[PDB]
Amino acid sequence: DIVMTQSQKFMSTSVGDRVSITCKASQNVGTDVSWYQQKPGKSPKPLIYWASNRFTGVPDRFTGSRSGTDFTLTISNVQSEDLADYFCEQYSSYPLTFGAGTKLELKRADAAPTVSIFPPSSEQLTSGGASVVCFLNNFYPKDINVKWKIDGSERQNGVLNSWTDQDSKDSTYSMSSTLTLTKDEYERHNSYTCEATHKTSTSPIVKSFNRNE
Amino acid sequence: ALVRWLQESRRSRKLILFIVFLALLLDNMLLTVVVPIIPSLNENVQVGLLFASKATVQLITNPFIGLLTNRIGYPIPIFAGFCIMFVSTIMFAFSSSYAFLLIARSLQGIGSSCSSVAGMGMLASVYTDDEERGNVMGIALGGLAMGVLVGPPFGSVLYEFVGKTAPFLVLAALVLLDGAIQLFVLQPSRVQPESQKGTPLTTLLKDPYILIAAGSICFANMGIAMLEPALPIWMMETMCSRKWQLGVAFLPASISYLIGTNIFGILAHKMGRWLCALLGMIIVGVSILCIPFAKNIYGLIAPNFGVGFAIGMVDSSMMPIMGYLVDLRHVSVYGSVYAIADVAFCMGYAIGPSAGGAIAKAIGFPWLMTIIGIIDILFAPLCFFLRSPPAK
Amino acid sequence: EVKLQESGAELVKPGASVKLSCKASGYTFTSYWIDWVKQRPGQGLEWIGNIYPGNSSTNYNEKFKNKATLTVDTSSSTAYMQLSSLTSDDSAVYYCAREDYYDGTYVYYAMDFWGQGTSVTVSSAKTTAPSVYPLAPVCGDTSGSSVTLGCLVKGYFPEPVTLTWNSGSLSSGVHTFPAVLQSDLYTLSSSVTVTSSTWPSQSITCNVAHPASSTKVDKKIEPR
Ligand SMILES: NCCc1ccc(O)c(O)c1
Repeated sequence: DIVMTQSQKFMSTSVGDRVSITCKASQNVGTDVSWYQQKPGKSPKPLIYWASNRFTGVPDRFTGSRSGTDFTLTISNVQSEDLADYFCEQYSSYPLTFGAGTKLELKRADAAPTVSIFPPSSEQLTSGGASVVCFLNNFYPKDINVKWKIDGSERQNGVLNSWTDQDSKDSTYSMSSTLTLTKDEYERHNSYTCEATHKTSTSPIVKSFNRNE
Repeated sequence: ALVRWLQESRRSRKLILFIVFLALLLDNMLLTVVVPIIPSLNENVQVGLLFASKATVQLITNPFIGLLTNRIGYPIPIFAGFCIMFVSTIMFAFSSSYAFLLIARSLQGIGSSCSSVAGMGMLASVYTDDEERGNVMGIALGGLAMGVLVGPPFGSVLYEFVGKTAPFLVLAALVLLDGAIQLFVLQPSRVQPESQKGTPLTTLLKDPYILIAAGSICFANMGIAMLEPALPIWMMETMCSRKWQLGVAFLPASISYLIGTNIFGILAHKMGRWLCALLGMIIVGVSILCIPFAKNIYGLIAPNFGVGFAIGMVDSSMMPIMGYLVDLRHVSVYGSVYAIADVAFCMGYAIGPSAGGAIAKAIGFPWLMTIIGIIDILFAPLCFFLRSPPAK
Repeated sequence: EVKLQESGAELVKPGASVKLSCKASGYTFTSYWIDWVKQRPGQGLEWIGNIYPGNSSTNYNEKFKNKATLTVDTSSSTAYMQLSSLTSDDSAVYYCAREDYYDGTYVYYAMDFWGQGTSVTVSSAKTTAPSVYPLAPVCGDTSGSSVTLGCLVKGYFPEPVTLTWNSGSLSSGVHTFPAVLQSDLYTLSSSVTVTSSTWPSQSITCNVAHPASSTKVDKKIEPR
């Protein structure tokens, strides 16, 4: 099969700049490549057909080019409605293969995450379950790391992580990490800690509490 | 192939190239089969008019088809050229007078103009990449060589082994098959005017960089057009060669064209189309100059090879450059820019036999060859201006 | 207007077949090819197959020969794809698209119209009512800059759950995180950030409503 390698999964741009997305073929697909754009809450729509021709209704900002087995989609003047997913297909030889999409995101100043820790509620304890929650809010660099500690234990089981997409108003991210333990296990230990490692600060941000509180 | 492959596949753009190649091949086969059968006011006037009718009518009808493609689209003219070619083949099969032969030649000219202009414009429109456009245009141009190489033996074999009308009937059947293939790729029933109006033909004819390529093609093809009929007369007069030697002497000039048009469509983009055309013109000039220095049949093998090879080089280099120039400096509409190329091809075939015969009778074959070679060599430096034309 | 409509979502037990529909309107159905494609979350698109409603001739990816079967009902202009012996790997979004010809020809150039996907989930769980827990700040920690709150939703299998704060009164600093499936049960959490003086004086309530199993629980977050 012909593998269409699309290099970068996420790309950060600014309104008014120029962006280029690359898609590399594997077995010399000759101008049999199409580009599609999928908006966050819609189905995909074609942009470029035959690797160089612009679909009807597409603005003049989008253009396509080919140099050997490399195909490039260029947006000269990025606007607020150009933030979406873009992917390439080849139909030179069956089966059809699609490149992994590329998502456009805004850029902004780096922001240190705000860290909050919440012990299990009384209602959950009365039901025999314990859950400790850690919220990491309002940080721009998407890459963040979280780590749980119980008297210096470095636990990896029961950790459930959820990530938010980029904020529309602020262009910042958030994450939630939940540690689920049985009531008997929760009652045995004393100190709990959630620490976040981020690009902004080399020293991780720690939020800890004690069961005796 | 198998019906399974036909019914389960995405129709690629290669089917359009196949249609163009097949149409051009059949056109040239029909053009070449008739020539041995033509002898069957003044007879000198009649024969010359019958020989020049097809080229003259095609030359006259090229610009009208060029404008028609913009007004309504390519597929309808392609299908019309098909129908006219089939009717011309039938008329050739079932005629014995002279006026009917003249009408058949004129109809073949109209159909050839439609097919060539519409097909080349369609290929340029669907292949906007320079490298791929050059490749597909070289492949399509190989059809002329294939037709002019296959026509004579086909007609000669079918003439005496079956009957007089057998080659024309078989060619009409092949035409019907070609149309059956065409009907599965196009929709010749709807009018699809182009989105943008192309530049006027008068504006294009005032562009120096288009005139240079058109003159390159015209001056290159005129040499072969004037050499093809004149060579057998000189060979019979001087070498006292037999009947088959007349036929086989010009075989390398067609085989080498077939090779060159296919191979150089790729190499032209890599080596520079202007340089390819310049070298092709120089080689045509040198080979045509060297042609009248041969005393035997063996002396005509290498110069004919060079002539065909370099003519193929020139054609395959200067065919996509028309579309490139109209994209670079004008509106990207290819209907009316390839009419100029077709007129450049047809001028030499229109005025080849008559002018060649007149000059050969006036001063002689060697002087005619020297004139052609000098003209080509002198025109060759003009291709330097196509290396970097100013943009829009 | 050309329109390909698909079912919103499908729930299927493991080791069971599912039939996805794609209804076409606004054009002659039997004249254009229909393409079925698969998108697994966090991964690229995968082509499943082609079908031509006129001749009913199919093209299959060799990876999907056994899994997928494409059929067409031309009386109602519908395209069906059947998936057999489903496993947890088949949880994805399935897209139905139409191929368009270049003007005046029959050559393919793009898939101009796509239908909205169908979210197929392969889980053996049954409908369960969610459990909501109020998350109050740690004892003490009376920071004057701001205070953050939250409510935890745990144990509901059907995906759609709507969470609101004071019936939509608070929407400025509210963060709601996507639900994630673990042990065949979903988990949801949300946080709201308010001023330090607001929370002790003004009540904050987390509102959770489960459509599949009718349940509306209002929990008041209170100081520990
Ligand atoms: N442009 C076609 C030039 C050409 C090439 C070979 C031939 O045999 C011939 O008669 C003419």
